[PDB]
Amino acid sequence: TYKYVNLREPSMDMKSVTDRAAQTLLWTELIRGLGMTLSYLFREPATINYPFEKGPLSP
Amino acid sequence: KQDMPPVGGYGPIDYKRNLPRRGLSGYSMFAVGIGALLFGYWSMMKWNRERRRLQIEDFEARIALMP
Repeated sequence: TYKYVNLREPSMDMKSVTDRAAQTLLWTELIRGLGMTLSYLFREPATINYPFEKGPLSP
Repeated sequence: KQDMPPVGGYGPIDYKRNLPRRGLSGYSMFAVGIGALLFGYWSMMKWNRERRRLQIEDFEARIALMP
């Protein structure tokens, strides 16, 4: 069937521009999003120590 | 006879796409910016004027001697 993605007209009123004005000017974007999704560093590194450890196979 | 298809136990996982964790929007921002900015200016005039008081004190010792 259908789906129309990335197809949405803007708000264009008094208050909702302040959500798009604080975004560009003071960067509430790009740090709450992209500075937190990188860190996300505390997870365990899934590395195989190849001369000692070995991975799975199949019969 | 030992084939796969299980009787039950299913989800699924979503095809959904959403994480609107906002986030102090809509005039709540620009409010913590301005007040903390003038707070830094409020920290002035109690230090520069205070150092200005010591600045005349520093020049005082120069003028009192030197005859």
